[PDB]
Amino acid sequence: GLMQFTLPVRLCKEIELFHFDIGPFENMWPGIFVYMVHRSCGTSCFELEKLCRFIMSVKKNYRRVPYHNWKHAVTVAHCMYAILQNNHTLFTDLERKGLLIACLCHDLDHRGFSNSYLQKFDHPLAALYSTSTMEQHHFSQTVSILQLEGHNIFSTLSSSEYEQVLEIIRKAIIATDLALYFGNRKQLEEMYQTGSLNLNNQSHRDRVIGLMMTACDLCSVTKLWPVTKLTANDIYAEFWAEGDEMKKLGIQPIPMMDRDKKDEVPQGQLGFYNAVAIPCYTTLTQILPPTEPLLKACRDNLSQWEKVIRGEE
Ligand SMILES: Cc1c(C(F)(F)F)nc2ccc(CCc3nc(N4CCCC4)nn3C)nn12
Ligand SMILES: [Mg+2]
Ligand SMILES: [Zn+2]
Repeated sequence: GLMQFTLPVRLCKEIELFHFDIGPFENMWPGIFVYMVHRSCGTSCFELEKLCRFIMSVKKNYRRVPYHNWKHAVTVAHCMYAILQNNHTLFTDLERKGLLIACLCHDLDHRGFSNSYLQKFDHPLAALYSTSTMEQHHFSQTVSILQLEGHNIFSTLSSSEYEQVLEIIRKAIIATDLALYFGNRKQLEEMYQTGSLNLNNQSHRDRVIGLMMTACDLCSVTKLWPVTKLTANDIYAEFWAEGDEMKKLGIQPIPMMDRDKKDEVPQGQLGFYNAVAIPCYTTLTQILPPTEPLLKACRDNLSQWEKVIRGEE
């Protein structure tokens, strides 16, 4: 009850900034996450015994893949922590509780393969869920871990509050299917610009939280250049493995996933920043002005890839 978590001074300070890296010591990520729940939600949101037990069960169910791993989960949760703290009065007691959990859980049991690879391989999960295949698997794994004895971190919530919070986590986790983002951003664009955007319309919050989820999920482009550059290695290491698997089933993989097309990486990073990240963080800054630093940071990294193309590094 009176048991704070505290972080070394550098982490206590740097953790409040959007571009914070959680570092290479796996063993402190749980402490960091708790620390964020406590400052973000209150020391009373969750029973410490149950939360710790849930954190460690979630960790166990992420896999040793290059990118979509436990470090991605806590990274995505920290970006969300930063958004919540720079917009504190805008979000319900329940939304604060659910969204940090949604980010931790959003890639549960990822195998390092896209929805398309499950479909082309004919993986059972593609039969169970026709669209947002892995994302419905992710929500599913969240509910599994929430039902393990001693893991109900929501046990204090009323019947209806519990259903509302699980429904926030469901839509939150679905929204991380980037195929849905393009349409989600476009509507939020129109709504903002015609002045029809209304945060009391629950279907408008849903979209806004959706965009926040894309923003957190992509936050690896909003870090200091050396962190962004090195993460891209992990991202490409999964995609090229999926490329190899595609060739195994007798399919030319899209160039993104062809390791033979290593050389066009900086050109592909440009496309991605221009077609995906820049728009994401633009619309998000318009809707939530204190998130501007994600946009500024994203721009800087775009500029760093331009420098790579021109052989300035
Ligand atoms: C940095 C990053 C993130 C995140 F935000 F999460 F960090 N999420 C993604 C998703 C895709 C990509 C690769 C972009 C791309 N590469 C290519 N290739 C063609 C031939 C060689 C390169 N085409 N495209 C579109 N990066 N990425
Ligand atoms: Mg995902
Ligand atoms: Zn993710």
